[PDB]
Amino acid sequence: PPSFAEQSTSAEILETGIKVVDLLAPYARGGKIGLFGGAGVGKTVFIQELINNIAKAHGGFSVFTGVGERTREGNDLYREMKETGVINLEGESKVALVFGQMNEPPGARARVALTGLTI
Amino acid sequence: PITGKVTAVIGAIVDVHFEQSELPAILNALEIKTPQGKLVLEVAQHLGENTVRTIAMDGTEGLVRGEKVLDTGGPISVPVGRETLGRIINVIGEPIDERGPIKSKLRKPIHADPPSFAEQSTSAEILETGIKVVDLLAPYARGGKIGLFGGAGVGKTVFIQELINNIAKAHGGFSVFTGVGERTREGNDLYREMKETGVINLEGESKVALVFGQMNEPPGARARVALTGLTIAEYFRDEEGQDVLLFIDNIFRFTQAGSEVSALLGRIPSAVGYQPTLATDMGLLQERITTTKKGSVTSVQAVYVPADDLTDPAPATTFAHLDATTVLSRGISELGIYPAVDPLDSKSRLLDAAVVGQEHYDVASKVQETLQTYKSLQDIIAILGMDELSEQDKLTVERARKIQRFLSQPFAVAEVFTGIPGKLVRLKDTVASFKAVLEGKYDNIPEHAFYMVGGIEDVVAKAEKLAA
Amino acid sequence: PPPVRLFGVEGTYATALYQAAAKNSSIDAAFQSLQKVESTVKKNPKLGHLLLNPALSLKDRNSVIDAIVETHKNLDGYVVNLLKVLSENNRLGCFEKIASDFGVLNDAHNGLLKGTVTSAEPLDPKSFKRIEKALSASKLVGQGKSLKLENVVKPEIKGGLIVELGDKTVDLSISTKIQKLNKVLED
Amino acid sequence: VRYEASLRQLEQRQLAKSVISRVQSELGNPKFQEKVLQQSISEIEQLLSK
Amino acid sequence: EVSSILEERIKGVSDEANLNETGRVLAVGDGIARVFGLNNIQAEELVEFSSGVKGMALNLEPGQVGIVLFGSDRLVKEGELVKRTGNIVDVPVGPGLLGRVVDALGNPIDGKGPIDAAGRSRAQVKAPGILPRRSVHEPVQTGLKAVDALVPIGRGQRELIIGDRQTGKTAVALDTILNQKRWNNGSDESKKLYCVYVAVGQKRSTVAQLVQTLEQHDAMKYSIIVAATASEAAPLQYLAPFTAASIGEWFRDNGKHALIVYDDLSKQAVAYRQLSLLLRRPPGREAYPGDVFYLHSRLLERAAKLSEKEGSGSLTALPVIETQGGDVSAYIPTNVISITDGQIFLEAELFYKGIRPAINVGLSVSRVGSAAQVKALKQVAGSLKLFLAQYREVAAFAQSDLDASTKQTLVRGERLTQLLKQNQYSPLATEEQVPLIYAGVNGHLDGIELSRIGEFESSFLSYLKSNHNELLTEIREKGELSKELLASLKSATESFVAT
Amino acid sequence: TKAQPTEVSSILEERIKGVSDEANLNETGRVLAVGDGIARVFGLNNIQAEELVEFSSGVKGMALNLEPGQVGIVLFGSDRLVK
Amino acid sequence: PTNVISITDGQIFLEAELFYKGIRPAINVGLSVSRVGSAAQVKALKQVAGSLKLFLAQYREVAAFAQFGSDLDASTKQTLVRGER
Repeated sequence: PPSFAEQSTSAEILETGIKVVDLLAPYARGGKIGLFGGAGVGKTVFIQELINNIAKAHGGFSVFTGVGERTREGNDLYREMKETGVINLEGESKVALVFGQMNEPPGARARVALTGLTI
Repeated sequence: PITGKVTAVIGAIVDVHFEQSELPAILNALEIKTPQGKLVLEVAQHLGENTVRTIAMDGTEGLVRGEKVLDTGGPISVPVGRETLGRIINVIGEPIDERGPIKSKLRKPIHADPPSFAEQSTSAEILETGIKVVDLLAPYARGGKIGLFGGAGVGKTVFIQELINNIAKAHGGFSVFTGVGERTREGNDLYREMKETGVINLEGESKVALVFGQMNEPPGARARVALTGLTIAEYFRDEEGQDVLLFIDNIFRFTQAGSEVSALLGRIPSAVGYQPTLATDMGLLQERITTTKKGSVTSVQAVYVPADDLTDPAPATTFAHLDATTVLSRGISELGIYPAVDPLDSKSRLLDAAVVGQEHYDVASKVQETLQTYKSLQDIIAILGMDELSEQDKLTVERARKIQRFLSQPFAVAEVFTGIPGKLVRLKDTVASFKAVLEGKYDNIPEHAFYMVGGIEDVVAKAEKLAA
Repeated sequence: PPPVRLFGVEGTYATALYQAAAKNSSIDAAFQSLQKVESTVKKNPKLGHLLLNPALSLKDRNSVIDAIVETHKNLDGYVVNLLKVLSENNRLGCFEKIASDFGVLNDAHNGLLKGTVTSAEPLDPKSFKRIEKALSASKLVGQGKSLKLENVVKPEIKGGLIVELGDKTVDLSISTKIQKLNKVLED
Repeated sequence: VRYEASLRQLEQRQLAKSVISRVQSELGNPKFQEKVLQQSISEIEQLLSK
Repeated sequence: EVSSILEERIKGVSDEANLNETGRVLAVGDGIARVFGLNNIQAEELVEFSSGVKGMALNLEPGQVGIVLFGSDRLVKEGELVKRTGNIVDVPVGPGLLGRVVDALGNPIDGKGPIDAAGRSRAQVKAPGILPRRSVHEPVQTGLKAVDALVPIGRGQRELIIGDRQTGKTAVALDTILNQKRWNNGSDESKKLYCVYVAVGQKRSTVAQLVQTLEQHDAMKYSIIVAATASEAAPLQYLAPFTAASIGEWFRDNGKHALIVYDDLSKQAVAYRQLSLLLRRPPGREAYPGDVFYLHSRLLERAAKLSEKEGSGSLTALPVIETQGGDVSAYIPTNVISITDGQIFLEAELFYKGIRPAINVGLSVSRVGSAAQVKALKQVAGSLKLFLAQYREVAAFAQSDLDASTKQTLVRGERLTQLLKQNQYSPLATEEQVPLIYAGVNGHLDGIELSRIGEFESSFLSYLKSNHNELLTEIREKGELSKELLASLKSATESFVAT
Repeated sequence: TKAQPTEVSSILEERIKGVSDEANLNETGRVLAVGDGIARVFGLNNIQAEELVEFSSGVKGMALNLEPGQVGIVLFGSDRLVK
Repeated sequence: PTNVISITDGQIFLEAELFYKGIRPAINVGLSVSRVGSAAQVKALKQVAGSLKLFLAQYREVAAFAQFGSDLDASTKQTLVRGER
């Protein structure tokens, strides 16, 4: 991880384009946003919206990493982001995918996170 | 010369391998002479093949495996005498008062065993006290253990101070204030205050001897401070015939210290993370605290709640030994009562008609009922109205409030604090006073005349002074 | 006490048997003859490969005595009792282990020492002798104690040298020095 | 002042990677061979001081 | 440039000698290397690997000596030469750490090169004795009116700042440091408190914010930040306040004063737990080690106001404890509460209700009392404690159509409540704490509507400067409000209040 | 391996010399590691189960765990006394 | 259960108290979820049960205050009455 001296810290403001989010807890670029929530409270859906809005809006890249998520959800996400065109199988994508699933032994579930981080 | 080279230092559990011939007995004391300080290790096992497993009293840092050890051959032996009175002594038995080498006469091993069934006194006697509240509602028992309740600085220091003065008057006794889980900052205050209150006079005489066992000191030395103090006390009891009173600070840290040492020793901690050998450690300590024919060590011990869980094994184990409980309340101190003792939570196991006196019991029961009814009455006296409730009901409130004020004793140690001269009122004189108040032959005497007085005779005078 | 404490896990009981061989002091020569018994075990290894095979009980102990009957008696009654003990503890996988350890104790009593000068590459024989000499001309070999200095090849242990003997080394390798140089020029 | 410090840090890392280049050069050379002899004699002097 | 000099310096290190002891790793797993050798090693000694990683040697066992690594296992592997430093863990101590951010080892992570360290002293050294301490008599001011008056703080003292997680927990602490910048400027070297913030398991970003704030308020020039960051190893985290304490002893022993803020021992506890479990040392209540109590008590006994034979100096400490939903029943809170004298219990509901500082002073106490309170401030704040107490109690009588008397209390209380607000990172001088409290005490702010309270404060202060900044200075220097000062003040307050 | 009198080097050393229990220690024991209020005795092979043993230290114990080659007595008596 | 709950796409929590309350079987749909949802639901049935959920959700809150026995405001009792049925 980058050392204390490697840190360069200031906070830019992300705009989610979701009014509640923006006003009552604006997101920040460089931040560590945390989507605490219950099971399938549109947890996936919220992320999908963020990708839909922010990812296209910003010029930057993203890496979407799914740590131990279902292959049903996986097939939907792949298709869904092919549909939103954020992933295009000919032509660029402002996101990358690293799809890690829960059937894979726990050891692989641990270092799928590290894999995504390196990208 | 019994010597061995250190063959482990895993934690503070140091295995020493001694040159083959010397068989250490368990509970021996080893001294590893170190350049910086000395190190006292206490043999807590024989691991066999002339090896031990020991615990440490002092930190084991920088130790090199193979350092020569010298085995004293038995438990640490601490000097005793009236010489040792008024000296702050560490666990080792060496001055930390910095007043130079304490005059040793005889020294005696810190471990000792509870006096035999024969040596135990078959009849429990009552230790007289100068505090009237103590003498009615929780009269100290000679030999007995009185477990202090209340929080830090609710008047605790002043309560303890009063007792040191009283014990000297009452019997001629001495004391040893042993502080377990003692904050050294708090300790400084106690020492300066005790010097000031003359229970210690470094130039003069000192009733109390101090043994302070700081929290920064290792758990092993935390566990052994109590045994050390008790040995000193026993010299007074057995060998000076004295009735003495030995204060302990937190027994919470007796448990905590014992717990750590057990777990390190590999003895599986029992529930609520407490030592398996919990009971026996209290058993030895609190059966060494007893009335022998010679003398009696009475101990006032301080009990600090573990997490308000009295259901925890360690408070229960303590409570089994105790003969009295004194339950201080800052609310009570706020009603201006010094002593600060909450009377309705002031209770002793000895209070029985036979034990404390038939009169004393009858007086006690009535005084308890009077106050009890007063408290309850004061609830609805307030709500419904004083005069909107019976003449009888406010009579009880009045009689009670005269008792409440009569509790207030501006005693000698706190003479400075109250201003008013010390009032040392004996147990016999306390019973006499409550009888008159019970027979209400002084319900024509103001409540603020019964405020801050000694015995019954005294508050005749205070009523006079208010008028005059 | 035996010269040098092994710490003695299992085989250390046999090291205490080597102390008993000093006590009934013909057991010092018994350590030479027990080295001959280890040589018999070195002829053994087809049977030694079977001997790592578990489950020989009282019949295993009798079979071990049959191998002992093939033997001439190196290590004597202490060695026979060790054969019974090892049989009783049922392990051939700490059979040679005891042998190696007894060897260490034996050659400690003899006073022989073992050093090594691991380097990136092989070193001159002139170099070998000069360091053995040096060690004798230092307190490390105080003289009264022998040395078997073995240069080892380990290019992973980068350029320069590391001398090892006792718990005492001089490491004038390249890697450590380069490390230090780098660190300070990143400071 | 800020740029002065930044320029110093940049110089230090430039000379850091050039140091790496010297390390790679030394380990090929039969200075790699000749300095083993030097360490041998250096250790001779050192160990004789014991 | 500097580089030509630096390379020459390194070139000047080339001496080498026979290493007395060495070890070779037998096996390394779980950061518990078990090293074969190191026969005559000192206990808890600092050990240097071939990887150069540092460790201490908690277990000396006859067969193997189980070093605990202070760093990564990634670069550590079997059969690794472990040179034996022969020096028990010690950290550089000296006046060099002033205005310097260093990692735990004592290496500058602000990269301000070598530390001016006049000694390296061992990490743990035992607490000053009974006679080496004397009673507190030196206030310390946080520049927060409520804290200075309601919870009077002195020097020597140890008091918790126990409250809910990252509710600007660090912010409450940081405010004290900023007010201490004022005192520090002062030439009296007992008023030169060389503050130390001990960042324990705090992300480098979080400490980056702190660093910049410190630079902004120019507080870097007495600051020391011992940094054990979130990623940094749990052994470093464990020893981090202990290591820090030794630095503090150097100032204290030198007769100076200083303030050490341990933030947060709750995570320190977790690190010791992690370590203990990894050493397979048994769990205890609330799955925390049982000698966690012993650990904490050792640390906290190094904050002490030393006897004058042992020099006036002191170390003051203010440990920060992070509450898991205000559960002070938790084992680590209960223990600390007993050891320390005072607690400050920041009330989260108040925080949520936007009261910054957020404290309930029903649950804050100080047992170092008014020998740590300014005499002037004592006079005008017996009343303050009582009024706010009443405001609290009579709160529920407003939650009903009830007596004028209650309503009088409520107004007096509300204005006071509003007054003790203060936007964080604004400290205040005691000579301006006292006037504001005087006005409120006298209920002269009752008339002033809530919106105009904020405006009033600064205006009153500027008014005091224009009319009589002599009065402010006089208050400061007397340290006691004279009859004459209360006289002049009563007149002055009235005149300002009138306008 | 597991604690056995072969692990116990002094017991082992007598065996490897040749000498053993020789029935003396099939009816008497000798104490080894004593402390934590348990003692580990070598021998006593004719011991009855839950017998009373008397230690030569004026301590008596009840045999609790009859284990191969060793008996672990439990002390009706204090540790200080026994060695 | 925790491990499984994470794995699964739904929970179909049942409540014992509601079993006794007379739904037999009784399904407590407070802790029952189907993340997959109404793409696996018939279009007709999606339409009809559209506000079935809303009414029930309102009923749960309304019912909770309502047990007191007081004569609540009529709007809340519109919910209460509908919800019971």
